Amino acid sequence: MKELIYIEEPKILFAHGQKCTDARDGLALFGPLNNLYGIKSGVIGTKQGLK
Amino acid sequence: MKELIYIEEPKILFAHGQKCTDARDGLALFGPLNNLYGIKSGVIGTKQGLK
Repeated sequence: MKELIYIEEPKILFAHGQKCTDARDGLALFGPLNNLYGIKSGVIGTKQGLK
Repeated sequence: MKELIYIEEPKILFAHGQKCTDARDGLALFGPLNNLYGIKSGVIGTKQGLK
């Protein structure tokens, strides 16, 4: 008969200085830490792959 | 006494397929062909240089 301790869940730091436990719940509510203007995507492969 | 021949000024191409002779004016009215989202700049130098 032994006792288990409980360690409190850590928190991550999203935009606006806000904190949360789930990344999906912090990104959808507050946003990413730093902002970029867009993603210029390069693609390699067959035309079917590009489609 | 010799003669000369005139060569018409060429026209450069800009956004929306608009032709012009001056690059500055064509950029001012219509704009570039490309669509950059933004420029992320890295600065190297002393603190006075960064300022």
